[PDB]
Amino acid sequence: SSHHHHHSYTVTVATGSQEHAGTDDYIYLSLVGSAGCSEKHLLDKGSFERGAVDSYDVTVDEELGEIQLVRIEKRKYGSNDDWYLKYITLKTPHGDYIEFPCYRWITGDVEVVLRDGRAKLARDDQIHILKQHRRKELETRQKQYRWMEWNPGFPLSIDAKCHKDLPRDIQFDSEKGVDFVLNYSKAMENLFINRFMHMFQSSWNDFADFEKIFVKISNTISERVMNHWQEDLMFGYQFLNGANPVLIRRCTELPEKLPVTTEMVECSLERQLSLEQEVQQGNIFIVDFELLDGIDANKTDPCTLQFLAAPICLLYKNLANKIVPIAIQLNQIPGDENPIFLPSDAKYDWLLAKIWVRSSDFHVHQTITHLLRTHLVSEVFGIAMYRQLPAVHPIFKLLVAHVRFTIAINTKAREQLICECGLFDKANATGGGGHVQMVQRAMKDLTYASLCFPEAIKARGMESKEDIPYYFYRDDGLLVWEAIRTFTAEVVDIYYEGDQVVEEDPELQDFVNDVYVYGMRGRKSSGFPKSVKSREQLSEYLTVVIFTASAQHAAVNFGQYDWASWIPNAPPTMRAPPPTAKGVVTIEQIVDTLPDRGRSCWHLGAVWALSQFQENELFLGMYPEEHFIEKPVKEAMARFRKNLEAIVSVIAERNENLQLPYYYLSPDRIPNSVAI
Ligand SMILES: [Fe+2]
Repeated sequence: SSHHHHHSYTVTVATGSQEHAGTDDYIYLSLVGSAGCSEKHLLDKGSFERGAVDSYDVTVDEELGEIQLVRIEKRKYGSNDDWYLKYITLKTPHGDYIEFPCYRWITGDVEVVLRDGRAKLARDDQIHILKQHRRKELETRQKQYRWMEWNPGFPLSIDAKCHKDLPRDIQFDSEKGVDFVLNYSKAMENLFINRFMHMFQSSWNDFADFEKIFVKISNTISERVMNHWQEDLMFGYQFLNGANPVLIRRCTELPEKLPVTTEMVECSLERQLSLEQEVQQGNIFIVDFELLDGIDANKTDPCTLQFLAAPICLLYKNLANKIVPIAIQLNQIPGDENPIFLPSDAKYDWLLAKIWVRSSDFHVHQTITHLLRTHLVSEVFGIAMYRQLPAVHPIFKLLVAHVRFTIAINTKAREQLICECGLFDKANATGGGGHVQMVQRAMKDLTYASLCFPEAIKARGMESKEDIPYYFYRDDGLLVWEAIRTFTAEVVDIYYEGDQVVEEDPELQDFVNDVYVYGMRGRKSSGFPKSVKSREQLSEYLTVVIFTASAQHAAVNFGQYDWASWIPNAPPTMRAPPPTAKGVVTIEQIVDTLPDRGRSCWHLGAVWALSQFQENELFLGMYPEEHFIEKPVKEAMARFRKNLEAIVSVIAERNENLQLPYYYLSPDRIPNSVAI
């Protein structure tokens, strides 16, 4: 893979490994020294092939001094062969070895100009050559990466209508590599379900009819779900360790809108305390779907009415310290057509009440927990990073690995999935616009504090491991949060000698300010910082960014097939309204309320496709793109990787004693960024 060209500097040029990384176009290189610039040098005609390392001897007509910049210019040979340049290194006549990180796609359209890889704040740059490069880099970034309002009240996102319109630097490696249209359909073939793809008016004949399809495609967890989804324990388990474990709260007072009494739930209580006494002891929990109240249901199929609820589910920590459901009201305002269902009800009344809660959990999961609170948030940070932090800045070098492919996957989603008449409308009862309404309503509670994982856990009253022992999302989340916090605090400490340097960093300030003003729409109640004035505040902010993009996304994304493939445990839609009376519903009715065959197919393809890892996925703390080249930061990265490996072992030992292992937050399964 290594080609040495001999006719002085030795210039090493490293081409990417991605499929189309290579180029046959003319490549010119110049060196900018403090004492002068070199000539433009055509690097020996030929092809920089995928994965290539080419070395060239380059003799200069004059002494240049310390090399400050390297300039690359791609000129056309034949047609446009985009080029992925990983890095350039220099061995100088004076014997020094200088690395210039790039990690960028180079189209013929503009010269690329690189600093050496030592990280620099603006205050480090005092000579004109460097100040001009830095300022021009930011001017160009701010023309190429612009903010846009895709839907009213949303966090602002990238100003591009489709993926092909993005700057090449932030596109996927290919145009059809990661594609919702192609991958959802590919999923339905691999899952063997393609004959039913568009059968949107046909119910399953019974549970057995769907089981026949499911058993061929189940995995370990989803097979357990199929066998156990009717159990109260399995239903309650998911609020702590399922796909959406972020909603449950410790109840400190029973809400007036839920007129439940001790007599109603006395059979569930196990301590000879009244319900009001259980509340006060900390044994009562609540999941409250107020956000779904008044969301429009999908009306895009006139032959299929679809329906949403907005339930309140009351839960109890029993004598085994397991949290189990004790009461379910399917809508927000109580009354005689909004019954409080109970585990003492007729079998299928209580089962259906639980299905409605699971369906509601799925809706909030897809649109709020996952899309808004990890995808759109991560994209806000990535756009702000590109607009305001030059590539030589240490926070750019730190964060660029954690926003990889984020704008690309979100733009594909707005292009194909969640746009009007996109794929999301096919199976989901919030399709057709209710999902946009939910985002608008959740925005008003997307706060900074809600992204600070320890505080957010405490805000829900769920922090006590002694009182609430089987919350593995919490336990693993806290360890990973602290690992990132430790890593970011060290990086900050290397490059920022004190708080005044943080406060005076104009690019950092503009980064934070773009997130507040554009990303968060300038809402004071968001609690986002308008500026950052200390090293500790910066460390916490960078942890919010990285944790949201890696750990939080992984926890809520990669258990989607596990928990939602068995459709009764997570219906994407319901084809009858919630039951208004006890003693009526039958199992046959439930079958006809659950998704039709077509919606089931699209749902399974979607949760399968979205739960996949890539063959060379980058997991947390894997940084093959060496933006950082300096020894102190590389030692910080090594300590990060060691802290993470210790967490892997903690989780592995914990999981061996568990009925259902919880592994979404094992760091060896957490990708660096939102990329799917
Ligand atoms: Fe995702």
